[PDB]
Amino acid sequence: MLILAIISLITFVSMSKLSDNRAIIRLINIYLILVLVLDSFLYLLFLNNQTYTVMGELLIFNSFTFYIDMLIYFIMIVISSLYGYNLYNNNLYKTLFEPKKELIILFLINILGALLIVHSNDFITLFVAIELQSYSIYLITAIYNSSYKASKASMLYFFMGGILSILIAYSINTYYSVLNSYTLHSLDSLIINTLDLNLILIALSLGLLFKIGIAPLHKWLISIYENTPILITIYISLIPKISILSYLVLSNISINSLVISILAILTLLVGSVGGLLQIKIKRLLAFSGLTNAGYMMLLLLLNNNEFSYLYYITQYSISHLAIFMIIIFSIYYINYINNQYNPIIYVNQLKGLIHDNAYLVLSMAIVVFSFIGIPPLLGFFGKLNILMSILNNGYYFISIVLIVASLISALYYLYLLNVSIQDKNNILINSNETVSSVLSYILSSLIILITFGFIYNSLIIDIFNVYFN
Amino acid sequence: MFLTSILLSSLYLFNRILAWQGNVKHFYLFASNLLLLFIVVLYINFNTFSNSFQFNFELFNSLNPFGLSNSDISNGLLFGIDGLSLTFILLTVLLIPLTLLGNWYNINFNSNLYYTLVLAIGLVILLNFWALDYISFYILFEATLPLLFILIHIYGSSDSERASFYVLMFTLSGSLFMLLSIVVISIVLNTTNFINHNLFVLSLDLQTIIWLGLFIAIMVKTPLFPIHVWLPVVHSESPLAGSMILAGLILKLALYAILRLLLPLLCEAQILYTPMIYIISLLTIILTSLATLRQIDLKVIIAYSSISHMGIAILGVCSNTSLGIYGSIVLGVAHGFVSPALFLIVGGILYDRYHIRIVNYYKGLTTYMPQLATYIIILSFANIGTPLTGNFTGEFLSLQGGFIRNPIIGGISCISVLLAAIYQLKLTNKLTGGISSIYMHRTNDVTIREKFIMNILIISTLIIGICPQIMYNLLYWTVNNYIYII
Amino acid sequence: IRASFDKAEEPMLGDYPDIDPFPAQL
Amino acid sequence: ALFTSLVGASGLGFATKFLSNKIRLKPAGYYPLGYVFSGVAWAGLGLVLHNVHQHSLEVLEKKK
Amino acid sequence: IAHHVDKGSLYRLGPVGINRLLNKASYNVINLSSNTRSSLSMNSMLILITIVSLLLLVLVMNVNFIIVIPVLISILYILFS
Amino acid sequence: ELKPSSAIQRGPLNKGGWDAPHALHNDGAIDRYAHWRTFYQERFKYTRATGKSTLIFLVAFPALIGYVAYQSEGLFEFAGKRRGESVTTR
Amino acid sequence: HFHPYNTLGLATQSAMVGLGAGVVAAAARNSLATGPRNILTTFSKSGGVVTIFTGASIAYVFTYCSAANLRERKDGWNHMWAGAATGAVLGARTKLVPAFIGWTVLCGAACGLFGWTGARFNADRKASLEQSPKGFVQEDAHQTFWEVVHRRPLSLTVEQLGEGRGINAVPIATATEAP
Ligand SMILES: CCCCC/C=C/C/C=C/CCCCCCCC(=O)O[C@H](COC(=O)CCCCCCCCCCCCCCC)COP(=O)([O-])OCC[N+](C)(C)C
Ligand SMILES: CCCCCCCCCCCCCCCCCC(=O)OC[C@H](COP(=O)(O)OCCN)OC(=O)CCCCCCCCCCCCCCCCC
Repeated sequence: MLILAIISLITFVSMSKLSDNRAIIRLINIYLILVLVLDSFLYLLFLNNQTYTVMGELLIFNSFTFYIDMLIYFIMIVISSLYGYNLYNNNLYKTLFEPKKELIILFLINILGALLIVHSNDFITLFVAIELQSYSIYLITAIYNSSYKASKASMLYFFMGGILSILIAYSINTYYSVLNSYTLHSLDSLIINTLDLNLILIALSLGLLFKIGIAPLHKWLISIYENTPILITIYISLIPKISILSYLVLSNISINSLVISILAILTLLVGSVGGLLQIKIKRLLAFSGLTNAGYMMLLLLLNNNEFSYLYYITQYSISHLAIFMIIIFSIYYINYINNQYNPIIYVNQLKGLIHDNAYLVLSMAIVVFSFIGIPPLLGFFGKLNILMSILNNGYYFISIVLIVASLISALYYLYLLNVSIQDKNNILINSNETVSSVLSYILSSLIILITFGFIYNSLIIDIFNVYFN
Repeated sequence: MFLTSILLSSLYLFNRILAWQGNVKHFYLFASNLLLLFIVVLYINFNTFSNSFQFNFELFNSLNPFGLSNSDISNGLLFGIDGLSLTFILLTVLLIPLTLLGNWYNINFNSNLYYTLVLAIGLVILLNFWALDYISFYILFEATLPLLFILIHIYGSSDSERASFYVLMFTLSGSLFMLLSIVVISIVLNTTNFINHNLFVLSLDLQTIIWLGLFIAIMVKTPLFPIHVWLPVVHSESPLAGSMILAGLILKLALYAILRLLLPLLCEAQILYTPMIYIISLLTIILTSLATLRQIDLKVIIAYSSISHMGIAILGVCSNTSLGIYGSIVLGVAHGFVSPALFLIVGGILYDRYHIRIVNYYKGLTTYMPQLATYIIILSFANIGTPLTGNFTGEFLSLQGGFIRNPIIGGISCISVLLAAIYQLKLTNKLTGGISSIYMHRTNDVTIREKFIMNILIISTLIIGICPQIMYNLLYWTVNNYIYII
Repeated sequence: IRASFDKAEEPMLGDYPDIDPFPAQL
Repeated sequence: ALFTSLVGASGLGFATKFLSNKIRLKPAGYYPLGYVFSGVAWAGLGLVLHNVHQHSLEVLEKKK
Repeated sequence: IAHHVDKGSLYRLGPVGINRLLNKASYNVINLSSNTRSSLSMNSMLILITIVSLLLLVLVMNVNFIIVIPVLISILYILFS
Repeated sequence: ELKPSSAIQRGPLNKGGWDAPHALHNDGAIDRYAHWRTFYQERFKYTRATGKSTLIFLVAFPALIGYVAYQSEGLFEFAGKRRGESVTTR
Repeated sequence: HFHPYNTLGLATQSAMVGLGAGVVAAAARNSLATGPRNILTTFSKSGGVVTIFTGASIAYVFTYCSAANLRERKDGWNHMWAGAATGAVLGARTKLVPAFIGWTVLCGAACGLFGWTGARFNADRKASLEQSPKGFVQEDAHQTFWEVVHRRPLSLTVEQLGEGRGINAVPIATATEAP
């Protein structure tokens, strides 16, 4: 039903004016909500890990992928509410947070390309869908074209995505040159013994992984995440991560991988010690993505990782989405707005935040202790259930390096708190205009999932016991 | 419907007291004092004749996520007490109004924040002693640290920032390896539980690995010599209630965790390693109590004193003796009485008045404050191991139990009675005597609230000192429980 | 300066006057 | 129990409406009808999750 | 003890030496991508070194695993210092 | 052209309350002394005296008390004793 | 049991590998740089990388093989001694004594903690929980690693712990019986 949305939408956007664009996104927001509500019941198809293959050995549908599908729709309902709703009714925030005409077009085409990977069985479905989502990230980066940094970032992202698309294509055709086959379904655990498919499947994994931000090739993605504006970057950070990783976690082609294990160690090291002496908030906030994409590369080495993965996915997605939404709200309280596309940059700009909207600091605290892994919060059971899979399966040096990486990464997480709970000379006493009710309810909902979401751990596991076993 | 209507009534009454009174601190005192009444009524209905866990309740079960659960299948979070838990709960709950008392006029700017954080820390360390899973012990073991970080950072000395960092850092960094060991237990046994876990046997090569991860966390939290490092600065730059709740309750929480978590299922490990514990225990009694002598600051001395007393305490735990276990419990409870009174004397009566904690300013406090000097001496002598105070009962039975298991370690462990007296009386005679200091202008005598806190925390040492049998009715099961003499 | 441990403390101090230690009794 | 799950999920909804009022720098009881709105919405999510868990247990019983 | 052991050497393995270690290591790994005027040529030559160097490591590695441990210690030394 | 909005009216932050008069004449020498003593670790450097104390208290003393502790595990009972009865197990 | 090592052969193999890694990293340092650089500044403005790779390789494998040969067993301590030699070579580049001592001690401790967990980045297949016998023993047997029992043999307790402290081959009760 994304197809019908795109086909209806681009015809509808061709006829609307510029001033209509905002309200169009509101429509699409509600549309996606009634694809969650009125169409969820398809989970009843997937009892006892019954898997389907649709369109003839082409798309594989299990309930792992159904959950990834539902997660991607939920986060788009959020991101679409960020574009489609005003923050305040000022003359300021209309020229700072304003959608383009064709923005929601590229959004839905991107989600289409990201779903056709997690649902994918074939390799040409994999390649066409990676190409579709890669074009969409090209154009979502370059759509705010009256910005020097965003155009430079779109060009950088074009060439570095072109190399790692031709590396994937070379790995697919290298796999074809030794097996007249397109599926990893053909592998079926006898062939891997008598066939040297190490170097092929590992090179395929790498060419898929370097697009995430794994650490030998991590600098260019941190540059794109700092150069893009503040609304584009909470989408292009989240979507290729969860799409490409839930591809590679579903098909288990790097087990006992020594190369994935080196790159997981190297990722947890230079992500935690990378973002220490840094002063820009999107930088600081983009090396948090490097370490938390490091905790996934561990699970690639695993067999049977579908609990640790999915729980830590929706953990990172809610925590991610919430900490980006908080520093949208701190823009009213800063004393200095530069750079219209990216209005808050330096992390010392949110300094007096406890004396002006103290419960924004309560919100910020609750989400940032969840990144560290504090046990009343939902981030801790995510790190816990990763640890239960790492220690089960023989990765003992990986585990202590995970722990040292978590301890180093707590420093620049707590730097946000250190800066936020400080004295400020000039405090706000009263504000005329207040924040959007339907948009601040989303942040309150995203906290109450993080705070009081350890409640349902038991229920989820029992539901997890039925539909995946 | 009944227990929901109680909460819908009490939250409404809370909102109304907020709307009409700006502070809450009256309602917080009222709530913590009611918690006292409730826990002592639980003490009346407590059966001492059963080794069992008497008052059990499950939270967050599958079939009932919001509330109590009566099902044939349990995967939530278990809670309940024996005698051994309940003693600390008593020592917990009578401390909780006093810290809520302890800052009744100091904090002016943001009252409701500070008193909410202090009461919330106290409630978390209430529920620490109720827990029965390994995970439900550990979830609340680390619920304290955001509240401690926010408390030490916002309020404190000029150096609030580094102290709040260290109380996150070292405490976290030890607790992570504790979690590693908990995970390795939870994937072998497939059950975290404080009930069954003495029944299971692990391999000696497998107990050999698990025990390091728990023991280095207890090395961090009862500060033994390799990491005894955050303790003086997180005291010396704390506010008052954070320092009291820390040194009265968190250190005894890790003294409880070495009993509850390690001595039941690491027994055959534990015998192979008692000399390593005795190395580190003697070496943290000698070398921290010797570093007390060269100190310029005044809250820092009572901090290193707490290190030396916990170093005495843990060699009764690992003593494999009835005497040592009972002496460690009576030391832990009596130090939880006597030590927050000392942090009051340095922090409440002496930092609220002069706002500088350097020792060199303070001389001849007797001639302008006689009854403060009276306190300073009788709380000094209660700290050393001067008897009829309960601190000596803990020190004596702990040194005796440590002399059982290895006599030569007890021979040099016994000189702690000397080393604990040197710095404490060296501080006491500098504060008590001399011509009154030219730097200090004369201020008020000790008020009624401070004398109230002091009188309670001194009677409660003297009752345990005159008769330590008053709480043997809880422990006589749990003194026999942890002993492994084949 | 005069004692040996006072000389052992010398390379640690920075922007501190390093005065002669004399007994307050003598 | 079905009822305690309803009351507690409605309590989660009251918490979301409270925290969303109080980010806005409003009073607590600013718009009192939105407490009812959010409480019934989050209670409905509690309805859905409880019924899915009922059916999953009933599937596990039929495997014997 | 209170100076040379308690505050001297236990802080060098404690919070005062770890700050200097992480300061140096973070300064090195941030200045790793510093030098070039063009980001594109730097990142395009950094994609080359890895798929070269990883492949050479795996050549060394299936023969003997002991002779690749110091190679990785030295790569960590040059990356982080 | 981007300045934070006109409807702020932000005011100064006090800490509130009563100006407690100075009960203490601070000494510059004592304050500089104590600030030098608490922050000693940021100017600590290794010398021969540091090496001597770090050798003897962190390495030599744990090894000596270690050897004494591991040799004397099950040697001594004195629990019920007699003349002519050895007390060492070995 | 074990097999002794060829220190000269493994050392010269590692010396060739470290020479190769030094040449590759020197070329990568030229080509990723600024300023006037030519074909001959590969070993001129090298920063001394080939000395790093060469010395680290030779020292680690020579100390590892020598420590494994004189101890006649292979465990995690040999990685500690070899990592101490690697830290000695890396710490001599900073021409300072307390630096050097720190590099030796901390690199040796880190490499010993590495070599004690198996000295492998990846997992071992037969040693992990998932591929090993677990749970209770089904009947009475030698309880292997990862297995739980209810009661352990007392003869094993006397053999593993000792005959000393509070521990005996006969319980203290039936050692004192009236007949
Ligand atoms: C009328 C329909 C209402 C529309 C509901 C739409 C929801 C979209 C949201 C997606 C992400 C939010 C997390 C949802 C968790 C579902 C768990 C599940 O059940 O997941 C299980 C297993 O999960 C996993 O592996 C781990 C995921 C763990 C989630 C961690 C977050 C916990 C806190 C939030 C959950 C509790 C909040 C309840 C508040 C009253 C499989 O998924 P399933 O196939 O059983 O899907 C169920 C079909 N349901 C949605 C229609 C019922
Ligand atoms: C944020 C950290 C993460 C939080 C994870 C843990 C969440 C804790 C949430 C607090 C709620 C727990 C306390 C209330 C649950 C117990 C209420 C109860 O009814 O206990 C039932 C128990 C037996 O009752 P029953 O079996 O039904 O038979 C009755 C026959 N007369 O009756 C009894 O045995 C008496 C039970 C006494 C319980 C004393 C607990 C002391 C602390 C109470 C306040 C706790 C609030 C802490 C808030 C901070 C959060 C940690």
